[PDB]
Amino acid sequence: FTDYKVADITLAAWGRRELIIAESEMPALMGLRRKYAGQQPLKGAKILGCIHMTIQTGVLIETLVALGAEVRWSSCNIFSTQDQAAAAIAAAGIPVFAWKGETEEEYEWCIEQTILKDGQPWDANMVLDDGGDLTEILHKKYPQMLERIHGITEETTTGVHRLLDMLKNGTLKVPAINVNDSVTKSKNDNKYGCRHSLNDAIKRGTDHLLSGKQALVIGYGDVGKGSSQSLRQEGMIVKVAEVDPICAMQACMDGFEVVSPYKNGINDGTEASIDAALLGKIDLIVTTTGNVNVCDANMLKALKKRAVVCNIGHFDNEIDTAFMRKNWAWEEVKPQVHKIHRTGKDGFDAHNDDYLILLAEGRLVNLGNATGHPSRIMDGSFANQVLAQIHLFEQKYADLPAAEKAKRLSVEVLPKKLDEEVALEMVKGFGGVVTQLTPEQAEYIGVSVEGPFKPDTYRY
Amino acid sequence: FTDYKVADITLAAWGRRELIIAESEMPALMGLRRKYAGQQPLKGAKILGCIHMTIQTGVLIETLVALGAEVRWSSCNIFSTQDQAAAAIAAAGIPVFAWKGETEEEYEWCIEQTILKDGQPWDANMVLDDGGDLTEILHKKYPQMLERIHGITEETTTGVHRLLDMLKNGTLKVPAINVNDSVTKSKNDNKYGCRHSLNDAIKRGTDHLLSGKQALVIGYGDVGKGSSQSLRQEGMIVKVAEVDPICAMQACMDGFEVVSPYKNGINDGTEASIDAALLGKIDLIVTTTGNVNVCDANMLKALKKRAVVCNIGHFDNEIDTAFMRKNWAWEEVKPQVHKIHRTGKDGFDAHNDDYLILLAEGRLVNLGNATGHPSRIMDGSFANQVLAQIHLFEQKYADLPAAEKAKRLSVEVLPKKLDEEVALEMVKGFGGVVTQLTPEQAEYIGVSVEGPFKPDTYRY
Amino acid sequence: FTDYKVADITLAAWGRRELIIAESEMPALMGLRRKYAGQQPLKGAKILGCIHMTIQTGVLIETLVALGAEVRWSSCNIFSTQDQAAAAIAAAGIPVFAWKGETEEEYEWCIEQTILKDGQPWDANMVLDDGGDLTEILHKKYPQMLERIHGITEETTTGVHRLLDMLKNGTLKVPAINVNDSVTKSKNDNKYGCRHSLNDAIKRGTDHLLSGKQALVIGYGDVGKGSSQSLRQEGMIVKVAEVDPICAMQACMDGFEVVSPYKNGINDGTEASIDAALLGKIDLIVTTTGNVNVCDANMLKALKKRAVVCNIGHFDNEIDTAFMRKNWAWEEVKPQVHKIHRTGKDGFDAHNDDYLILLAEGRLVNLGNATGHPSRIMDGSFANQVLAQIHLFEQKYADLPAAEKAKRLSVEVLPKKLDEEVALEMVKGFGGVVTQLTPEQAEYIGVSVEGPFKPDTYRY
Amino acid sequence: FTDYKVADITLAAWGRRELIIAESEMPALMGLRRKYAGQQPLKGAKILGCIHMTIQTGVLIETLVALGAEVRWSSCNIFSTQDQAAAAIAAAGIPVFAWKGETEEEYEWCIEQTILKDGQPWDANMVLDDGGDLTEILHKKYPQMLERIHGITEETTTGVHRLLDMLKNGTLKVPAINVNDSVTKSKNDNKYGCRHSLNDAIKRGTDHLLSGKQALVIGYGDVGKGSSQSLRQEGMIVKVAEVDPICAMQACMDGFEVVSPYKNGINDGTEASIDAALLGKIDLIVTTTGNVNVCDANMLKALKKRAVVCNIGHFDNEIDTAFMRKNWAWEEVKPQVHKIHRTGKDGFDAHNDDYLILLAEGRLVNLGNATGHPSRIMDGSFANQVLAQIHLFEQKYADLPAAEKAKRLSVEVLPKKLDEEVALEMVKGFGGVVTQLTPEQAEYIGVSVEGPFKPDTYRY
Ligand SMILES: NC(=O)c1ccc[n+]([C@@H]2O[C@H](COP(=O)([O-])OP(=O)(O)OC[C@H]3O[C@@H](n4cnc5c(N)ncnc54)[C@H](O)[C@@H]3O)[C@@H](O)[C@H]2O)c1
Ligand SMILES: NC(=O)c1ccc[n+]([C@@H]2O[C@H](COP(=O)([O-])OP(=O)(O)OC[C@H]3O[C@@H](n4cnc5c(N)ncnc54)[C@H](O)[C@@H]3O)[C@@H](O)[C@H]2O)c1
Ligand SMILES: NC(=O)c1ccc[n+]([C@@H]2O[C@H](COP(=O)([O-])OP(=O)(O)OC[C@H]3O[C@@H](n4cnc5c(N)ncnc54)[C@H](O)[C@@H]3O)[C@@H](O)[C@H]2O)c1
Ligand SMILES: NC(=O)c1ccc[n+]([C@@H]2O[C@H](COP(=O)([O-])OP(=O)(O)OC[C@H]3O[C@@H](n4cnc5c(N)ncnc54)[C@H](O)[C@@H]3O)[C@@H](O)[C@H]2O)c1
Ligand SMILES: Nc1ncnc2c1ncn2[C@@H]1O[C@H](CO)[C@@H](O)[C@H]1O
Ligand SMILES: [K+]
Ligand SMILES: [K+]
Ligand SMILES: [K+]
Ligand SMILES: [K+]
Repeated sequence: FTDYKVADITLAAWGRRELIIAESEMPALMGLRRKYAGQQPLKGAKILGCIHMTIQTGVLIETLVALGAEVRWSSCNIFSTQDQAAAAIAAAGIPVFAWKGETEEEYEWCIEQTILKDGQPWDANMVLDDGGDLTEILHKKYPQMLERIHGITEETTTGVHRLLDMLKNGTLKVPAINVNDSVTKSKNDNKYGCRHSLNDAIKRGTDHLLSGKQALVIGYGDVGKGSSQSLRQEGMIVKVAEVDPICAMQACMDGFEVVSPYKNGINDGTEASIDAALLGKIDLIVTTTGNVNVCDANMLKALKKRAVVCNIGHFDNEIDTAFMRKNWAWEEVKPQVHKIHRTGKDGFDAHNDDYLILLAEGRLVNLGNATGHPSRIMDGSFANQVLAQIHLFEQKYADLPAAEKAKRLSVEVLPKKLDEEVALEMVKGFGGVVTQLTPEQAEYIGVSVEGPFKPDTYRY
Repeated sequence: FTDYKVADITLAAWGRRELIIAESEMPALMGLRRKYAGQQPLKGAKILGCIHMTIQTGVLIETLVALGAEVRWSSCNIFSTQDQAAAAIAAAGIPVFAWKGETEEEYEWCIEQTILKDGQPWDANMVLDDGGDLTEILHKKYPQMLERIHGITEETTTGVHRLLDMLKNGTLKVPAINVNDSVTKSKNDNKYGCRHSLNDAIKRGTDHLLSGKQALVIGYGDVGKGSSQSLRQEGMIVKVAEVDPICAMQACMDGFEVVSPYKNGINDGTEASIDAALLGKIDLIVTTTGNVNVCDANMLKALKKRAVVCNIGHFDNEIDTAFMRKNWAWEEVKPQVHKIHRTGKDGFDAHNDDYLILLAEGRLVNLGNATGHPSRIMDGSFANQVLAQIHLFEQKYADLPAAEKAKRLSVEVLPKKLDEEVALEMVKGFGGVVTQLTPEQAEYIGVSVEGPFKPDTYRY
Repeated sequence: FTDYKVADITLAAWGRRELIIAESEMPALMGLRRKYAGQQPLKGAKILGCIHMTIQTGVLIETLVALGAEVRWSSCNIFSTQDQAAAAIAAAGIPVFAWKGETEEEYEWCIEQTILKDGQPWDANMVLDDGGDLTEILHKKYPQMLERIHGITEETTTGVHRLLDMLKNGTLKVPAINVNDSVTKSKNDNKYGCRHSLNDAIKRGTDHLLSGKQALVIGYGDVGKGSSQSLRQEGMIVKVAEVDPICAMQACMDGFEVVSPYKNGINDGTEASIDAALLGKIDLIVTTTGNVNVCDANMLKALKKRAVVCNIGHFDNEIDTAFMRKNWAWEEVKPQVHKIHRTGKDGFDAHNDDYLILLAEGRLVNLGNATGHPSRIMDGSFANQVLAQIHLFEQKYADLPAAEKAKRLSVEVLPKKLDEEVALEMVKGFGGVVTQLTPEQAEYIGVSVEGPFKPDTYRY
Repeated sequence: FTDYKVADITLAAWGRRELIIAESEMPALMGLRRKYAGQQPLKGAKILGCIHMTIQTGVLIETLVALGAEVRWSSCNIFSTQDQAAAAIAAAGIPVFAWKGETEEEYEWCIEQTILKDGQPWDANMVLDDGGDLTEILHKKYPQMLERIHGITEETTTGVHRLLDMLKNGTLKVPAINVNDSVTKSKNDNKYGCRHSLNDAIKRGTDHLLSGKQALVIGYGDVGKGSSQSLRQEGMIVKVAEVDPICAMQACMDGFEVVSPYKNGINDGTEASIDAALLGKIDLIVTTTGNVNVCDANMLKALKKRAVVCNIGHFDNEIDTAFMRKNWAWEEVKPQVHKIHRTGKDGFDAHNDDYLILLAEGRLVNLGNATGHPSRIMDGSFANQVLAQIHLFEQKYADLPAAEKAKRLSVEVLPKKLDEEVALEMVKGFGGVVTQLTPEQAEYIGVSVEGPFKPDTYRY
């Protein structure tokens, strides 16, 4: 077996030890493996996967394989691979093209190695994506391959936005499931995973005390809520920026001061518009938005000396790293930790006081400087991914006639009953005990004893 | 002016001082007062109101009056009235029938004084309700009055369930707005209001240290989330019960142990099914469900000696108080605090060790033993109520032809843009500054610079 | 029985109900009652007591009486009495001169009624004091009575400072025990009691949401630590001022921003020295210092409109209330809540926006606007008070010859073994289980299996 | 230069980058460097140092060198060295014998390389020690070298106990400073350092979600307080064991359940004495005691399957690792992470469910699996170490006559004024501003405007 590319195949035994521990932390996902093993619901499935090649993704891959799938795998970020996970999957005879510290060229080459087998399009029929890079490449460069693909299961908020844009423009060629918007994904992974992994990544990259220090979190969606808690629980003094007044109201009620980097919130492109007093007091800035240039050049110029800058949103463009690359000298501390010298770019003084510390070159910090979300949280996301793969593979959209395709070409979420069954396995993994409604109580609140327990309008 | 009934009209000046303070804590609601004063959008409105007669409800009433409405008011709970608020509203010439410590008979007589003026149905044309008692009485006993009513605005989760039941059975006679499911209501009032007011009510009723003690919260919806935080932030060791595995998963991730009062979560009706060891360690139980008999007789028999029992869901039936009234002696400590002697009901021993403390006789504890939610939280709920009253009054359903009525007979929520505008006034009240998107950024995430910023599917 | 003065003797049954509940919350103090009942160690003791006449003080009084003492009692603050507690003690035939809302003249008259019986010095032989007012009056006005007094047991940090000043000046006439510096007092009452009771008092006085709002706590000793936590756990954004850099370092490490009301911390008596930007953002200021004028006139002029001002240190002088009384109009909201109108003092405009809210006229806010510390916390302080009364009464200093007096004239703390026995009863009251050292382990760390477990230098 | 032994000298540039960052996080220590550089107070000092060879210890070493000292250095733990810190110090021409993952034999050889230069006792005259191993070796094996040594500065609680034992037995040969009991050490490092570094080490070793899981912390001294907070802030359900009822009372008031591993707290030596139900629910145990066998064989047999076991007290003996090595198979996951298979010791099944995870082989987990405490915390400890080295070196005990020695042979702490000056530089490093007392205020509380601000009896 040679159909792979990883950093070091000799890490496979370490990877396999970690996979065995992870299996014990992922009861929803291992429950699906155990339930659906007999039935082989993914027999015949040929899955192109593009998602962070971590130990958790390993347990997802081997679940899909155990249910009958074949896969070809790549990471959706240049720094998110755990090399021992990539090695364990390669050593199991699974095609994977992933290492930590890819270049942009190696990243694209790795996605192309999943799409192509022996130099020709693989007989793919399913797509599992995180952030939409693989989905975009298939639509733009391999439209013939999409004729035989039954669906896309999309992990993250940014990738779902890209799918919905394609659906509105009539360019989406196969149906998708929005896995992000299961409650056991969005209100589990996006929030609690960032609570666990943001402070973890800053401590591994810098070993900085956080207690006592001033943080600014840009955004207060699911990731900004979990990020703000990651920092506040360590004793940081956390300020929150938002454009959405409903998310800002939650931040105030959660005990955060809501501030804007710009005077009166107005970003009119000038240095004069920067709240220099506020940014001059900030020791850490974290972007959580999925948006573009929310930590801009003028903010970076105004930050306190030796402030840490990082991004936990899907793509680097949240921070104006291109400005920093043009203007300022980069001194590498160790991989995924750079001192950015604001003195200029004509080399640097090792003793200069005027620098920022950038983590993961502005790429997803939790995965770049630590290991991303823990197994027990990713259990929820990846149980949903498996149920979504089963649903779209069983629906066989590619085999429908043209007029039947038209009725099914949609971006859909999984039913609440499945979201509840995932949650129940998660709860039992903590040793939680869920109460069973009496018939009197089920009748009183108007639900089945078996659920679903809430209307689809319920926000949790 | 004599068209009122309150405890003590001489409390009116104290009530008016508190209303003036509350106005300064309710910028969304006082913003609507200022915006809509010129236009008099509620000129001709005749509103039957049934909601806790607090200082916050006072500011809501005088906002509706300032926009042109006439009202007739009662409380929706026997113990929720603040007698100084009732007095200040009566002293202003507004018809209100409310006092703290009504009997069930006085509670019904107070609703009937709103419905009847000078012994004849009032010419009502709008309904503002909290929990659905007024709505039920109009549908069952005054169907002719609903012919002239343009709509119902319903405050709370339990009242919305009752409206939806009426809509499914085709017994609902007028359209309604679900005010509960604005984000600036459900994920503000229901959660953060209970965070503020639950520990406040237990302290006023008992003056018990909570730190170090064991609590069981039954439910982890919006109210159980806020209630569990109210107790945990004071240092209680909080356990959470749930029937909904998604809410139970959130409890686990929020750092609570999830337990059932029943062995393996199965209530078989018998004493054998009670987890006696768990209930024997609990010092406080709080029901938050909107359901029936979630703290049942067998649980009450098993609780630790001198445990506190209370309910913060809409109706008393959450706790089996009827069992306690049939079997056990009630020793009143002071109003809304009773020792329930488990020795029997043939008088009591003042020195008996074997009792429970019941707050507010099992009625809403935050309103019964304290003052409910604070003005700055109720600002959001009541800004929504005013917007909902304007919308249904302007729509004039009662004046539509039969065939036009059929298209409008619905239970609806307010548009997200209004929810956003309420939240923005709340944020500015904290001194928060919301960032304005650049045109580049608005285009990047596919929203207007003005909002709405989220899809209607977004759960916050 | 007529040898008392209280607000309303008809509250005695309510007071007695609360005392019976408090006994169940005070196991250390009720354990002493049970242990020492046979021995009557305080037979012959005649105790002048001056400490807040709360339900908790009631349980202390009746413990001293049960161990054989007679007492004459007054409160050490004009607003700290709970009238039902004072009534229950009077109705038990115990001399008490206390009500909530005394004037300064009534406060002094009440202490004088304890000192004098039937117009002549009582045959006092022991003193229990909180803050040193009674101790000062005996030294200055009744030196003959001190000839027959065996000791003083002093509750609080401010009173201990006054005793040590008298000891250094050679004016202290009888030995004292510093009850404040038991760990089961200072690191229990001073810290955790203020955590419980500060947010309790602000919510009863104002019903203000605290979440989201800016607080400034002046001080970070035991009371400032508990106060800062009281506010931070509700979601306040808390800033801390300190003069002691070691306490300030703890505040930084506990996740607070450390600020000064004065530019660069320099209080040079000018308006120019005030950090107007900082004070203009503060919604609540709490003084915790035991010092003088730490919230001064220039700070009060600079505070944000409608800010709440309160003191939880022993005496009112922490806030410059005398400035406010000279310059500004006081509008009473309700007892112990005043709007202070910064427009001037020639009456007030009920609708003026430019006011501060002062709680308890600047007197101890927890006791003034709520009920002070909870029974289960005061258990520790008052178990120490009883052990200190036993120790100094048994030592019989008044009966020593002049030369034996000289060797015993000291301010001492209770032994660590007694502090540990109090703590153990407190722990068992939570249902805590303390591990017993093996002989091997006791030998390894160099302690007895029975304790004491720490050297006297240990800070906990 | 060859007078060193490290893992990899090529890590020196990475070490030096991290030392330059650490200097910016250690203002008290770099303030002393700047203040005392002119004076060279340690000119002629020859310091044997034995303390964890981290980046923080690097900044301490180069401060001592900058003040004029020569040093010979080793780590006080086999797994605590950061090999880049060791390399940077060796590359600077400083003798250091340290690497991560020493054997017990290499650990002793490294201490011996400090004591011996070119095969003969070095002309040492000062000792800096953490835990007392170096101190014991000098007293037992190199008594002649102690004739020329002026003093010992001891970092940690366990080492101070060993010094005091030597002083009581009259075997201590040179005076010592207890650096541990500065407030800016004991109530900074021991508590907040463990808050930072315990959850950091468990995450790096296991990547386990902690939220939702059950922890037992054995001990609630400074380390158990910080450890319990490390776990609780991540959402663990934390139970605390203690032998000291005062520390147990603080645990209860801090909102922890206090439990014993043994029924009624009595370890009878037998399996029957184990609370099997409690230990069967624990997912993580952390020892923090400085004591022996506080997580014993019977507890290890009773723990829940797949529980994590770790120690953050000075020495491995807290956990019965000798029992585990005799009975059970050790499967190495990666360095400092072992699965301990409770099936027996005759090899292991890679898929066995019945194991415990042991971190750092039961040695200090924060240093063994992460990087120990952060620079900004160790700033305080190591500013004290430098002040202590200056004081004992200037006192020149070895040069005193026999009779002068007898008056100085003591274990002392640093003066409070120095503890204050360290804390003030720490506070200014957070951007904190300490208020200056007015003369009025200084007189009122009886202190100098310059401090000290507290009596030596004050516990903070
Ligand atoms: N690193 C991880 O492990 C991880 C986990 C899940 C999601 N993600 C990614 O994180 C991003 C956020 O995901 P989410 O689920 O929180 O999305 P979301 O839509 O819930 O939250 C994004 C928030 O950013 C706010 N925002 C937008 N522009 C802003 C601006 N200029 N200033 C301030 N706030 C602004 C929005 O109003 C919104 O509330 C996405 O790119 C998503 O794919 C990463
Ligand atoms: N006191 C107040 O001020 C206040 C404020 C808002 C709402 N309410 C009332 O509180 C109640 C709850 O409102 P909500 O918004 O939280 O509703 P919700 O539907 O969000 O939450 C109720 C929760 O109870 C759970 N539950 C139902 N039966 C249960 C059982 N037997 N055991 C355990 N859990 C069970 C459900 O699964 C659900 O998650 C309603 O009656 C509502 O009208 C009171
Ligand atoms: N209300 C209550 O129930 C209660 C409880 C216990 C104690 N007390 C009283 O509270 C006060 C404080 O007691 P404590 O035990 O916390 O004393 P403490 O000595 O532990 O703390 C007082 C703190 O105030 C600081 N301080 C002094 N002047 C200051 C200034 N100008 N600005 C900022 N900080 C300043 C000191 O440095 C010190 O750390 C005393 O008067 C005590 O008697 C009241
Ligand atoms: N890992 C680190 O970075 C670090 C930092 C500082 C100190 N330390 C070490 O940690 C240890 C503890 O230091 P400390 O400052 O907390 O000491 P401490 O004396 O403050 O606390 C130890 C606690 O253990 C308790 N205890 C003793 N035997 C027990 C038993 N059988 N069960 C339960 N509790 C028991 C004691 O009552 C005491 O309160 C020492 O060995 C010290 O040298 C480690
Ligand atoms: N202070 C208050 N004033 C009026 N209504 C309140 C108050 N506190 C809570 N409520 C309302 O009580 C309703 C339940 O009957 C909740 O939906 C909440 O909106
Ligand atoms: K991970
Ligand atoms: K209220
Ligand atoms: K009290
Ligand atoms: K470190």
